[PDB]
Amino acid sequence: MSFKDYIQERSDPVEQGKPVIPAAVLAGFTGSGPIQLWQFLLELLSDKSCQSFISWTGDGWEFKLADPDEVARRWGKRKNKPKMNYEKLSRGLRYYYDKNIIHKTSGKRYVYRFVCDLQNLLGFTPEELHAI
DNA sequence: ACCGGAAGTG
DNA sequence: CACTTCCGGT
Repeated sequence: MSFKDYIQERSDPVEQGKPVIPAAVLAGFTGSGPIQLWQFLLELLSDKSCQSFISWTGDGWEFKLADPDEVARRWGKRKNKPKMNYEKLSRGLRYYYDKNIIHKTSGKRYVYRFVCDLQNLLGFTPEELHAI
């Protein structure tokens, strides 16, 4: 059962102004518990009003933190960690490397790649998601 | 910027 | 476990 299948259970599978993949729902789906960093990044990447500071690149699930500081600010906010910065947030991303959640794109600045089979998990292909 | 150990929070 | 905080090194 994908996430796309999961959201059908909601009264509003996609609320008007809200993102397509809220981290809370995704946490509820995965059953992880509190919001995780890789889930928060998807929420922003599925939010049109966040395109400016974070956005998908061309191929697959590669994304770029255009403005790392604004991402780290919203991450601190969501986590109630006032002193959050990219230096610490990115250290959270490096812990995903050996866990195969996210990987660093070698050579590109602030560019990362989801590597946890998002096609199967979300139910959306890269192209289908990147339409919205 | 990016890395990954160490240790602390919860 | 999942970071958060800090660090010397690349």
